[PDB]
Amino acid sequence: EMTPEELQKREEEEFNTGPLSVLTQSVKNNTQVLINCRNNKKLLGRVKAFDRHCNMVLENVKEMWTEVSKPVNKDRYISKMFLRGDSVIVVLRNPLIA
Amino acid sequence: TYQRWQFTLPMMSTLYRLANQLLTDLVDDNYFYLFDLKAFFTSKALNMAIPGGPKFEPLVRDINLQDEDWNEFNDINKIIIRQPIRTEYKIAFPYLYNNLPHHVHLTWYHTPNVVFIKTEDPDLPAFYFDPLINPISHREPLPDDDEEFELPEFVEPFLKDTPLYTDNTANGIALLWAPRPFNLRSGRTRRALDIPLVKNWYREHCPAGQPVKVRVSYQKLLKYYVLNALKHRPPKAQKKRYLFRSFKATKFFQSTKLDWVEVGLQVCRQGY
Amino acid sequence: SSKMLQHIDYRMRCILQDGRIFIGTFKAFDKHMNLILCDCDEFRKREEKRVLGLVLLRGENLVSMTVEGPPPK
Amino acid sequence: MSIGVPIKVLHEAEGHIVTCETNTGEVYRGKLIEAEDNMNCQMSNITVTYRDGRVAQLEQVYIRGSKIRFLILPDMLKNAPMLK
Amino acid sequence: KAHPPELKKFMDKKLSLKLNGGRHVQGILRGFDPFMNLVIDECVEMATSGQQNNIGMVVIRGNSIIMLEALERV
Amino acid sequence: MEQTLPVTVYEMDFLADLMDNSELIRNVTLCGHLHHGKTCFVDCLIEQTHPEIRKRYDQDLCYTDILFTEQERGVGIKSTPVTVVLPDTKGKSYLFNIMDTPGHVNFSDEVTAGLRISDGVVLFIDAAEGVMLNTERLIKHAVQERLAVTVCINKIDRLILELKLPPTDAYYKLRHIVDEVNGLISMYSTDENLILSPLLGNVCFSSSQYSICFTLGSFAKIYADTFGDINYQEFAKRLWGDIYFNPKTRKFTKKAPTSSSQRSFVEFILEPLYKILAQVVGDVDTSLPRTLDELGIHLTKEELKLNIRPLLRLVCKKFFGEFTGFVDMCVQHIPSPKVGAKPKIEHTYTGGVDSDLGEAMSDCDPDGPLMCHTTKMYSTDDGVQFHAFGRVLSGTIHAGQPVKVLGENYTLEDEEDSQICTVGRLWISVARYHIEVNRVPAGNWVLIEGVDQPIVKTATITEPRGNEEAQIFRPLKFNTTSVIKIAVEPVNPSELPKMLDGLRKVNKSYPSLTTKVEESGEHVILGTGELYLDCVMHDLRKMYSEIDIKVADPVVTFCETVVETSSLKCFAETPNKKNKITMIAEPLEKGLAEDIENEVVQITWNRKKLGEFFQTKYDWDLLAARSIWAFGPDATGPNILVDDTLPSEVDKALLGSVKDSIVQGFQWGTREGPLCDELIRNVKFKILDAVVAQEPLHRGGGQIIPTARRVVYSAFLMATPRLMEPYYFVEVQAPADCVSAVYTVLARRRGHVTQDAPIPGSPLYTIKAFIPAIDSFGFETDLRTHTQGQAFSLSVFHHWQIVPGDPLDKSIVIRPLEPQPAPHLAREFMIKTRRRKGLSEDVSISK
Amino acid sequence: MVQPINLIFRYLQNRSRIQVWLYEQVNMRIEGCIIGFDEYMNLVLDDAEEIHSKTKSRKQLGRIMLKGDNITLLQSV
RNA sequence: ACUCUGGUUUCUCUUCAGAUCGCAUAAAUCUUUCGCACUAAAGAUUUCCGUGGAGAGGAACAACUCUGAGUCCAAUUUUUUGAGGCCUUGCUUUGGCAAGGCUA
Ligand SMILES: Nc1nc2c(ncn2[C@@H]2O[C@H](COP(=O)(O)OP(=O)(O)OP(=O)(O)O)[C@@H](O)[C@H]2O)c(=O)[nH]1
Repeated sequence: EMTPEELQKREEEEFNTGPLSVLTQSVKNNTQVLINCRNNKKLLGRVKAFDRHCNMVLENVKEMWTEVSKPVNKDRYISKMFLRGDSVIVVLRNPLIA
Repeated sequence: TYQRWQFTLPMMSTLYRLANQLLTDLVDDNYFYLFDLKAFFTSKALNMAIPGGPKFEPLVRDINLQDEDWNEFNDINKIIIRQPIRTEYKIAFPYLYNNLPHHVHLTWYHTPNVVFIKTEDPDLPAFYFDPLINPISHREPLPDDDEEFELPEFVEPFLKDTPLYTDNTANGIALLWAPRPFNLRSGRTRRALDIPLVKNWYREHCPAGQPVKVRVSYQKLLKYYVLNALKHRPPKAQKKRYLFRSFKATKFFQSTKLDWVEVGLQVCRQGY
Repeated sequence: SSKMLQHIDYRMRCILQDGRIFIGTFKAFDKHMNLILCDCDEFRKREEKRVLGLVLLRGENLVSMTVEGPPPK
Repeated sequence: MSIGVPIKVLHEAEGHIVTCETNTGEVYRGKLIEAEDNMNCQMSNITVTYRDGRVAQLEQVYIRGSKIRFLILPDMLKNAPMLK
Repeated sequence: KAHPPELKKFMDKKLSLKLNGGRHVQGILRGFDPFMNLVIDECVEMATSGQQNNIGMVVIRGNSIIMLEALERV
Repeated sequence: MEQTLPVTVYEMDFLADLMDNSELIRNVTLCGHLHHGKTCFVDCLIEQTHPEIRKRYDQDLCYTDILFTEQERGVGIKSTPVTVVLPDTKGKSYLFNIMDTPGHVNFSDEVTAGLRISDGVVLFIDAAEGVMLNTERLIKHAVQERLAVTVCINKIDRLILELKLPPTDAYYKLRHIVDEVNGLISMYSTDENLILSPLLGNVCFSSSQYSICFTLGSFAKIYADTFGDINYQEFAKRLWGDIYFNPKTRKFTKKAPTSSSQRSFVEFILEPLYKILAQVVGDVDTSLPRTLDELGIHLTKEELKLNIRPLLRLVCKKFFGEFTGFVDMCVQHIPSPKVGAKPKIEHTYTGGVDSDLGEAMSDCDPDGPLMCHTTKMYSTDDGVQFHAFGRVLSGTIHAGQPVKVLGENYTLEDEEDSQICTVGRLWISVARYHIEVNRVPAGNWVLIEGVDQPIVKTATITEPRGNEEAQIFRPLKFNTTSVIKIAVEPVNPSELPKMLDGLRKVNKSYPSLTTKVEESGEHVILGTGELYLDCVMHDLRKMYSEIDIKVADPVVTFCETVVETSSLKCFAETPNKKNKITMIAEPLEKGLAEDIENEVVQITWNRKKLGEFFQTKYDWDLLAARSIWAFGPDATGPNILVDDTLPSEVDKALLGSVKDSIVQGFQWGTREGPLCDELIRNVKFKILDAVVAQEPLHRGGGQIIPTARRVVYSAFLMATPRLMEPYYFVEVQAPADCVSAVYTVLARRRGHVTQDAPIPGSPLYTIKAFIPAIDSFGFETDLRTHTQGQAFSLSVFHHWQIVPGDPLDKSIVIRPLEPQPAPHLAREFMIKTRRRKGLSEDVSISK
Repeated sequence: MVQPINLIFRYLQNRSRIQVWLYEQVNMRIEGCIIGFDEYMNLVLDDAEEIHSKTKSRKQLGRIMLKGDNITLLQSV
């Protein structure tokens, strides 16, 4: 690393200008976020905080999973939980329907 | 109570320089080869005298150099004489050169010579190739300079700001080779009468050229040195009972702090 | 990391990523989470015990560990 | 504070007979030749057992440390200076 | 602090490499780096189909390196 | 296993399980010149593997000088084995079998008895003194026995704390010592793979007194441990030689940046060490805590109060740590028993390496046939029973197992010297305390009980009912010859058997002691010098026989030779008077007796190579050069026997029926000699006309052998006989002022100075001189007394030279108790040795 | 001794048709012209084409940036 | 890097001390030896000059130096993923487990 300075605030710059700034929109505006999990599961909730590792905490998260019989989507409700960043495939903010 | 001293090295060096007129200025104990306590022990036990040493009296009456007959063993016609077998040869190897050796304290063998080059100028480096030191006559799978080994940025020899020698490095090395107590830096006090200041003077070799009275005095001092060392008995175990404390405990005695001369006159008159 | 020091020498059962079960005396662990278990036995499922001995299991292969027995004498 | 007790136990294990289990389900047992800071071991005279159970002999190898799942150290090492 | 892997004994020696996806390789080693990535000359594919395909100079990432086997005597 | 023992860093079960892995074992011998620091190498090592065993502040516990005479005499007198588990630089542990050998030139037989069972050597070389007499002699002996040589330049504080050399001149001194060692090694060895250099890890730097020991790699690892980012193995390759650090580019070049730039060793290794020592000894009160802070060493306040020498030892102990440079050096450059078992069998097994047992032993396989070889015999303190000590080269020796001890004369057809015995106990021997074990596999050293009866010096211990064709290991070949000679007799002759038993026991103790009973009923001991025989007599009187023993004056063994060819060809007939032999005797060519003794030539060679040698080397015709029959009183003795009988004059085939008897007669008559019953040296015997009786019932047996002996005697006597003196080689180290006193002391003892020369980097001088062995008793005492202790000499046997006079001359008148002039030393030496042997008063010169 | 980085730089200078193996994707192979590399093994192929093993359908991907964490083995031709 | 022991000096008393108890070295008595006992040796006992260890009490100021103890790492090699999905057989604890073949 070419920036070993102790006053490391570049992590927030990526949270404002980098790809991680998308999660900052959900943290600030409190928008619903849908994330695809590596276990072929989808969770919709509201992320409160995260880090460079992408590990975020969601509140009022609804988890969807398909089980086969034929693939049927099962739904479970969770008040709040902490999800590892490395255990996610893709994270996207809820599209604006209007 | 004055029972232990802790000193710094610039004090020990100064005390060492002042005492030098009383000091031997040897660096070894090779000087005392066949002239040490064990050698004199052996010479006493073998009933012989090292030239220059004490002369005791026969330890035990036994066979004599004129008391053994001719045998076929010790026949003097089978003996080749190249150099006379001195008595020092019978002290040095007490079991090869001697029939019936008893009480032979084996003498200490060599000690590697100390090559401590004593310093002369305080205005020279402490580490300096002295002219007393025989020159080293000048005259490798190393890797190439182009090899990519780089010493990292924050790496330097271990003590690098520390100077090699200080203004008391020459003096503090000379203190390693000092005679005790100057090769100490702490210790326990002695009584003034327990310190002989000339006991290492007469343990030296009997000086050549001095009149016979001086040399006999040297050997006679050595005789009592050896007898003290040999007849030494361990101090017996006891219970500490101090007389003058018992004197002060009673009501008959008291205490003050007088000049020495006043008490000298008091003791003189009292004894009279 | 005293959370694992108190478990040192205890006969513990470890669940691996591949599903294997290792029961043995936990000797030491590292920052990488490498497991050093002595007198270890391998448990797999059909139940069967495969005694191994001193086991040096990599930290990545470590999934979950629980104490199974107190340290022996 | 740099090398863990398992690292010392593994390093001191060279010379005896060691059995290594790889992520590919292959078990190699042989006399360790040298071990590095990582799990990278270069065994010798390895009797290699495949997943199906085929047994093969490998004279020289260099086991990649990342792929090493679990290994069985020699029973002598149980009294090692580091493991005491 | 990545010490280079101890692979000097296998340098310029015929070695067989194991691929992550159950693959096998063959070739003569030419160099390595702290990441274990190896450059092999006269590389032979040795695919599971049974037909050996020669490539030559190839580069293999250390992540996919499963196991090294020294075919030549070291 | 179940024995009470001092607490160790390791645990005895780890030691017991390391013995079964012969790649983790290192059988090492420690050797060097006298007082060059070997004892505390192991002692400082025993400290680090024995936390409670701590050296006394003011006195070093040598822990390997376990005996009595060693303890007050302060010399090493016997070798003492030490077994320690020692960690490496990388933390790995190896089982070190270390043999601590003495460094006196007299006690070299202990060194050879330790070199036999070792796979490598660590030569100790005082950094101030340098390369001395025994350093060169042990280098020669250790490259001859085919051992892997490493070097520890010990006592490097003397460069700092005594000589006070600038760090660069200390570097020059160390480089000069290494170069001297390399030159000696290349002198005594053809192949070049014994190159010694600290860049190869071959040379270690040490100061045992102050707990310093490093190689280049371990010091570089100190750096790497502190500043974590350097690769200490490539750092170590830039820390010696003319390679300089360029601090601007952070790279090491072969050329010095600008000028006044220091080499890498000085800059990175020697200056830090100078500064540690200087800070401790000079500035301990002022600025030692700051530098101990820099190095990361924290001494408790009760320790900064220590005297300067314990403080230096403790500081250097903290900074350096354990002696892992030593272990690195020995693990890398000294073979394991498994790898070094092939040279061992190739060299020291009489059966040759190609034999089947010379194959099962060269694997060092601990499940094969038992083959244990003992070279030392250590006496229990009661002095009654001994314990053999050797290494197990194969199989595994168990306690209680019955074994078959083979002597030194055992052969595969003469099987009477072997004897069945019963191993009682087996001890793994650390220096002082024995750790009793139950078995000892191949590749290890064991102290055996129960086999002490049928062995005198060495043994081969095998299994009975198997191993039907197990030969012996060759008996130790020593550095020197035992020349000094004393005779002993009990004071009260009623107790002669006690003294005879004591003589047997000392013969067991000392590897090269040679006690013999001369013809006159006189018991003689042969030794190497005065310290050696002094200690032998000490042991004899005080340990093995508790009686009073008289000692004769010391004398030497002589030898007999010739100085021309016999005037009239001599002859001798058998009592049958049908067999007639005729010989003449002439002196061997210059420099041939050494070739015959030093196995440069053997009679095992085919006639072609033997003749070719003699031809190209000493101008011999093919006829005579291939005509050699035998070689000296031994198989390698310094005498030849040549048959000049012409094939026309005498039937060569018929003559061949008495070759095997003429050879024996010549061997025996050279073993005895006619003058004073001493060996004959440097004499060539040519046969001239051997008229042989055809009748086999008339020749052969007890008829022809004495005739051969008598003709040998007469032929020797017609060529002018002479005597021979053993000449000693004296090396003296004395200051420059006391050099002339050495000349004064020498000249009174027929001594002749070859050279005097300074010691580089040292204020002292080395005087080398030759002195007759007989003119040497008390010479050490004379030199150390005349110089007030400042001159010291170790003397060793060099060659055989002729006594000045003529032994056969009755015109010489000798008085009984006075030294002779040189013109007739030979006559006295001849007649007094005759009188002492018990023979007649004078020879009978005749035919 | 040839280093992997030096070999990659030489291949990029030559711009040969480098075929890169995939980590855990044996069937899917990708060939292309190497343009540049990085310390993370990230490679950019000018004319990329994915080659399968069962389908063997060469689908052109154009200028693509393959992550170093997925590459298996780089081969020429 | 936060908190808690332990101090040092001095006076007196009790016990053990064969440890150079003392880096010094006295005197007495008894025995033996020889001379013929200051001008001499050996052995033993004692007393004196005066020490170490432990323990105990008193009284003077330092109290946390030290001794200890309790109190910055997401891009190969370990902890910021090649993960998840399909097929057959034995047993289904009808949840699926085990092995193999696969797709990604
Ligand atoms: N200056 C200095 N003296 C040392 C050093 N090491 C040992 N000595 C001393 O030098 C002498 C050597 O004695 P030892 O080490 O026992 O001798 P040795 O090397 O075993 O040799 P031998 O007497 O033949 O047994 C002793 O006085 C040691 O204390 C050292 O590093 N420096």
